[PDB]
Amino acid sequence: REYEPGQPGMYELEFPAPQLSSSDGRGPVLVHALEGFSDAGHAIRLAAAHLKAALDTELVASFAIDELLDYRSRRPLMTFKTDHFTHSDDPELSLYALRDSIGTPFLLLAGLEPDLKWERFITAVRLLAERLGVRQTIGLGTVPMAVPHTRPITMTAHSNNRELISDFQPSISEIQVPGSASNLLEYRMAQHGHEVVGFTVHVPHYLTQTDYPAAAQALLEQVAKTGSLQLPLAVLAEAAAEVQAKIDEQVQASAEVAQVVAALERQYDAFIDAGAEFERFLAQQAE
Amino acid sequence: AREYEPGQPGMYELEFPAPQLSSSDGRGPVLVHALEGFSDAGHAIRLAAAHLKAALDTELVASFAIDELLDYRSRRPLMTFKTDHFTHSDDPELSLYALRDSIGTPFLLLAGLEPDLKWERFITAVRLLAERLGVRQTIGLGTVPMAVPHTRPITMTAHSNNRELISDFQPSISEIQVPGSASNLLEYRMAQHGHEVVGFTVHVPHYLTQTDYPAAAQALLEQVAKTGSLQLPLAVLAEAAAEVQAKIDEQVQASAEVAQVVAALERQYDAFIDAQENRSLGAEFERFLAQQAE
Amino acid sequence: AREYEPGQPGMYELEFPAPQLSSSDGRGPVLVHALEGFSDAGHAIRLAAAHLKAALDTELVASFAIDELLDYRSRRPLMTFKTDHFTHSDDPELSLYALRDSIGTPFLLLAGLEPDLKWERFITAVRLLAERLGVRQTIGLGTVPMAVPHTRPITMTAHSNNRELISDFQPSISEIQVPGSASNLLEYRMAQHGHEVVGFTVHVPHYLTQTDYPAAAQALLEQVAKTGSLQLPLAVLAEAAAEVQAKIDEQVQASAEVAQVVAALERQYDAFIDA
Amino acid sequence: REYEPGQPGMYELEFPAPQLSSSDGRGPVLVHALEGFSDAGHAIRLAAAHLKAALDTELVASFAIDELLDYRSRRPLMTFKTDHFTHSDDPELSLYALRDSIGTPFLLLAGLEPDLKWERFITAVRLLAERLGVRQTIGLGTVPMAVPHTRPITMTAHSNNRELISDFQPSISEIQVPGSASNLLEYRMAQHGHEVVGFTVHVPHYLTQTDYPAAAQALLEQVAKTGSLQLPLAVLAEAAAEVQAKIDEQVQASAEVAQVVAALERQYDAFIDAGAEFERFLAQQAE
Amino acid sequence: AREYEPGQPGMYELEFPAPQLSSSDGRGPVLVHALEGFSDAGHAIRLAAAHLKAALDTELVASFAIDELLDYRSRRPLMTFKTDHFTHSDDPELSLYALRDSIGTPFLLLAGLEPDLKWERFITAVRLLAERLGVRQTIGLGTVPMAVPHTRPITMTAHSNNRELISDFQPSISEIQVPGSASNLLEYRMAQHGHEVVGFTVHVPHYLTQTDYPAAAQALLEQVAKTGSLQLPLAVLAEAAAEVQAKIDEQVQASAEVAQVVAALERQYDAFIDA
Amino acid sequence: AREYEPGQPGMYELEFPAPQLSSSDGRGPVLVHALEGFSDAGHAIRLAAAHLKAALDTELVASFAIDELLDYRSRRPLMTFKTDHFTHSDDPELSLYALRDSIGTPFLLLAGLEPDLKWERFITAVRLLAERLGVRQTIGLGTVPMAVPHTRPITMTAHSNNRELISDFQPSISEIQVPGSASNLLEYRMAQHGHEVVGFTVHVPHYLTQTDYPAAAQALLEQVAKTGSLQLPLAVLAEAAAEVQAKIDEQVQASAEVAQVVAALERQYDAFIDAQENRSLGAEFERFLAQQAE
Repeated sequence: REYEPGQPGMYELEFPAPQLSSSDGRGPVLVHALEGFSDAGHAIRLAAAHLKAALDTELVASFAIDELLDYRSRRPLMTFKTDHFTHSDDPELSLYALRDSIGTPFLLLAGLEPDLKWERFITAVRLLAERLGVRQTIGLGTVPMAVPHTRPITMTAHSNNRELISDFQPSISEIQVPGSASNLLEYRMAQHGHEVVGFTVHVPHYLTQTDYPAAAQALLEQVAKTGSLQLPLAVLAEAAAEVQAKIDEQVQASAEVAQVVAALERQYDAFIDAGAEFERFLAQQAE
Repeated sequence: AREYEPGQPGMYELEFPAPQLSSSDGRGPVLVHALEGFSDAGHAIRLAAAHLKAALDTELVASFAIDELLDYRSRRPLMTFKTDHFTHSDDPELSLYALRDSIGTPFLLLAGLEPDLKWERFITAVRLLAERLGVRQTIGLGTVPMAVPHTRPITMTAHSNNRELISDFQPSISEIQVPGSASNLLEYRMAQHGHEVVGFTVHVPHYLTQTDYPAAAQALLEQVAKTGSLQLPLAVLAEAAAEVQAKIDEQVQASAEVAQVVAALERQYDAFIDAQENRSLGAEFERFLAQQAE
Repeated sequence: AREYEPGQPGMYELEFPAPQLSSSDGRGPVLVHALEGFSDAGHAIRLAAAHLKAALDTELVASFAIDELLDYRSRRPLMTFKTDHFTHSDDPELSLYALRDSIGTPFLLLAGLEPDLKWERFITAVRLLAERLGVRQTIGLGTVPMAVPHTRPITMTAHSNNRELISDFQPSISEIQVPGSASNLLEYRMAQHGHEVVGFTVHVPHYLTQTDYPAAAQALLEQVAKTGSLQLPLAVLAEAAAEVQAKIDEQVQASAEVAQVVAALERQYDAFIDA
Repeated sequence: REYEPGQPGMYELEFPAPQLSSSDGRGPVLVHALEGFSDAGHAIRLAAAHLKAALDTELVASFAIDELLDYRSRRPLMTFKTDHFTHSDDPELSLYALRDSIGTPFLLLAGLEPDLKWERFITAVRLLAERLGVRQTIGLGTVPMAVPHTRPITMTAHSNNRELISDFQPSISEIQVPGSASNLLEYRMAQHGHEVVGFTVHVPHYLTQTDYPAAAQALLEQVAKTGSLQLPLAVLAEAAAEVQAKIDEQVQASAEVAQVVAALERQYDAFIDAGAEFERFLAQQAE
Repeated sequence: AREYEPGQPGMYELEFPAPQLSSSDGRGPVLVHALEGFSDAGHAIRLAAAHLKAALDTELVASFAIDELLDYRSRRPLMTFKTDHFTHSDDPELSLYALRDSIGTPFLLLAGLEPDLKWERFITAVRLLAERLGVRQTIGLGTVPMAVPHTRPITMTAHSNNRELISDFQPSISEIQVPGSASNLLEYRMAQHGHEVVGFTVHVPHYLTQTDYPAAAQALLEQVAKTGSLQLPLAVLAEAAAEVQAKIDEQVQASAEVAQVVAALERQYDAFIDA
Repeated sequence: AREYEPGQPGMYELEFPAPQLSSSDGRGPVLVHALEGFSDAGHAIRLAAAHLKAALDTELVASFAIDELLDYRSRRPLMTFKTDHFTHSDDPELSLYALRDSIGTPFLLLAGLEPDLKWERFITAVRLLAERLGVRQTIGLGTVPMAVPHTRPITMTAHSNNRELISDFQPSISEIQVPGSASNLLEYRMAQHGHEVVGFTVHVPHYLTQTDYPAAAQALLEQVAKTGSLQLPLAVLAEAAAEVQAKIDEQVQASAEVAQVVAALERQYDAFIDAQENRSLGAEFERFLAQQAE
């Protein structure tokens, strides 16, 4: 009986570990992208998927999703063809090693946000990140906002190093937000002296429950910038513009909708001429 | 020093040893699975499992660790309170039973709550028990609410990885994506490992979804009997079905509003019959099942 | 070579050693349980537990593996975000504490979040610790919303497997089925094993449900003191209840609409009491 | 990952359990035969082997010998042919179900006496015996004695039911003997109200370290008698007489040896004309 | 649903709760360890431990999983056989006890068989319990055979990481390699973690090695009392030592051969002491 | 919350991540195993493992749970006692190391005490690590005392499941039964799973069995070097061998009694050579190895 090494009931290591040292010889960036907390425009799913599809990807550790998942809250999708079941869409939670367009290795934590054992999960992710010499941890988030899809995508950034988010202008005072595994990971990681940064992309609220690839693009572009990675984005941008074109059509068809969007454009332009909405929208998504 | 009952830690205890499970002809047992928590229209799954256990000789083979697999705050156990103190708790079960039909043919019954947690580990344990125990066929029970009258023959959607086992039925489905269930995933996983599986999803009038409808349990069991080659004593359950059926007619005929809903359904149903009949010379399933799955 | 803290793995670590838990009497301790997540009108269960821990000498006896017991996606712990980063996480706790009352009588307090998972295994651990510690009586806390005004005496309902402990209450109830809570199930199971159990359910005006209402917590603890023969120092809790009470009376005289609503409840409460 | 049911680190159940009910419908007898305590004439090994060879045998549970064995005290024998290893003699510890000559089922616990965890082992054997309805537990033992191979084989019996050993005449007062897993099993089993009996066969001391099949025969004959089993002994008796013939030859060849044997014959005959030696011989073997 | 006793699985069950282990002083308890299976001349380690448990108030604090720690084939526990059946098994124990001395000062005693297995994991458990209980000093017991007569004062050798605790002894030793014992390793590891440790090794006439010789046990405990500032009641132990002593002197005057042997040892002992 | 280092509970901790173990040519690492406690004539196993770890760049890959695998009362750790207190404990190790030879070729070294307990579980863990890590060849080290002089070339008995790997040697053995060892059983188990294995058992003069004899360690390592295609820096060990060799001559030439024993051996040895040589134109192994195995 062969025991596949790792941490029992948490993760299995995939052998062998990849090489994660750069040309300059410094540590990898770690990007985390967990679904189940706030998935407006399904931006997090699409961002992770693209990286995996568009880049060289190797499994480093697969987490014990079966021990972490509430299957009755999030039932796996099954396929039925005529008179029998033909496919099961199995949930995943994994740590990947990727290489960017000039072969710079980085790590990707992606899959379902676990329902259970956040602290054991997060301690495990940190230990792995430390063993692999992670220099910077980057989290992805989305949040619905009263913004149009016809104006540039906006984004709130958070970090424990103010130099890392100097391109941003914080419009938030002390607030209380529901926790996510990603946010708690970011925080626990910070309590241990690791450099963390996260980006929460703003998605028009009427697009909350559809694929909005542009949102993913914005996140990934920001990841490229902050982590010194070169990410092949063209296919995502292509898909993003395709969806944009289709959304324009559904609006220029319904006089009702267009006013809603136009009204949002008007308001968008006012803010540019220069927290509580963030708190209300996150709490709704967290349920 | 302290006794340890054998099994799989954190998954099930065996009631060792298990009874003889082979037929007079050396053939292996049928395995029936009936789990509540996915879709329970007519409470048909609970009723069918309860009837088998009540009407036939029943032995425990394995107790699953329901305490390890249940979200208690989503499904709080019902407690009885009498004046000033608690008198009873409805305890959740998840068990594998050995039964014998009316002529002594052994078979297995997996019944209780659908788990919230650990479906893969759970399914593997069942698949491993079924193999150890010689299982030759695995039959799943299901319900789904549908726009059909209680006044027309009970219909049913069959599935199997062997078409001969369901030649009596006319596939009313093409490709669809439905929320998975422990029972369905068990059936799928079982098939992936070359086991023979079959499943019956009975149709319950949507106006009867949250009530006891023994007729639907009887239909399921009558089907298990044909497919499994079992003789199942259904008399008492049929009696209950009839009694309930008569209460529903009385109730529907006392409300000209519900009397119309029903009459309308009878119309659609006869028309779908006639149409499917003449053809002899899907989205409802999805919308309704996904609705319950929440 | 690596230090392992004693307990029941996946369920609790003992804070070893426990304090002494027998009185001069030699009699066994009372056990109080106060779990949140079932019904928390007025936040009265959190408030009552927090007060006991703040006003008395408190030592941890056991930490329950809350990380093994919690559905984090259902109860996302609150995080504090200030400007451009996270400054705090509201971390969940589930603990068994040992306390001494105002004259040094020792007792136990089980407090924290109601677990989502493993109720039986949890309840067996509590029972086993209670037995080893010689628990003589087990007292449950609860709150429920009622159509009742804050300007009338605080109602509470009692249950027990021993009718002599609740002789002061007039049970206006008879057979019902209710969804269980970890606390309710703890109480029932204890009873099945012959332990003496009692519980108290305080009634909170429905319009104060999602508010700190210390008066309800004070009411609960007053009852614990009486039933458990404990001397509990409630001065500071009572000061807070009065503060809160005063501000509510104020809201009432400030809005003619609000005043009428409350007046209407006073009429019902007064009507019901004659029955 | 399939978990083979049983008690982790102790035994695996072999499926399915056999039928152990008789014609009269009463429980099986359980015979235990453990090697490593006192194996004069290798009588215990040979007794177990014969039953397994001569009878229908099915595995019920295999114990976790790898968790119970001191491999450096009792190294498994390996076979080397010319320039490589060709075989490993793997240790075993098993519960078997057998049928006697008229198909009466009984149980056999046989293999190495474990070095470790006697109490966990014994609790496990008892639980299994109770689940299977064992009515009587029968232990096998050997002990070297100053007796000849030319006189009938003698045997001490012990039991918690005096009726079961009425054919015997106890020549022992209160003594202290080193423990064996078999003896402790017998005792623990008795403390729990189970009917136990054991037979310790007396083996000429100069035959301690050779196969003396007759000793096995005596034990098995006694087992047949006490458990109401019919055991096909002819092959064992054949082998026993063969060995007897060879031992006669080694003695009628050495004037030295023969006097030793003759002297023992003389003493054997005196005792027939009608504890501390038992204590001295057992303690030596137990090391 | 099934009751689980708290501890470290596969290593120990706590007898929960422990007694109080701090003196009126508030000072921490002394820890004594007395393990058998390394060197047991005179059975002095068993005897000393047995006496402490018999003469003082004794409560079990932890039971070590002796069944997980013992090689039964090396140390076959004795069974009693009377006529035609087994009447008794001498069951192995490995325990941490809490004791009170003659004026109520609490202390700890680790006693039983030296384990065969898992010394590090064992030693870490002992250390962790000692720390939690606030152990202030750890005292080891040992015996060795020597060519020395029973008619001369009982010699004993001492070791410690603090030379002030053994200032009364004249170390006639210098670098040697010796096979470790669980007790020796416990002591060394404790020391590595900054705990204050001391050990005592009593010397037993080689001709009394496989005999109960209570005088040696009494000598050890007298030293524990002194080093640990404990008041131990030894009257009954001393009575037994005298009984045994008297019977040995008797054997000596009864056999001219034996008397000469002992006389010869008296000459050597007396010769050595001048050095 | 508290950190958990990955591995197999109760068997080994990984030092994660492991170094690169592939050669400049994509080829996998050689695995060398050197375990003490079976037969340790000349202390040759300990010495050879110690030299590799001291002379080459060494990284820990896995620490085995020696505390779970050792009988402490059979092998008590040596402790140093200085006047009145303990100053040192010789702690037992059982570890899997990654090393690099003099040109940077990575290889693995398994070294430390032969366990008393759990050989199967232990062996499986090693076999599973070797597979995960790409091992292409497993080389075992051994000693056995033999009637041979320290004054003649060191001989050696080779074994392998590939004859080409040991074509340099002349099998001096037919069928035999020897007490098993963890190293031997590892080699056997490994072969059972289609792995390439080889093993060298060096011959130590029986009068040198309980002393350091670095020559025998050097011979072993020189062999690992040929078979494994490794460049091993042996200079310092050779120096030690020579120094020890010169002390033995001095000592043997100062005792005309031992001078004869040796001279007698030289005679037998030259005769066995000449005889085996002319043939070109077993029980000792058993009796001696079994003797040590106790």
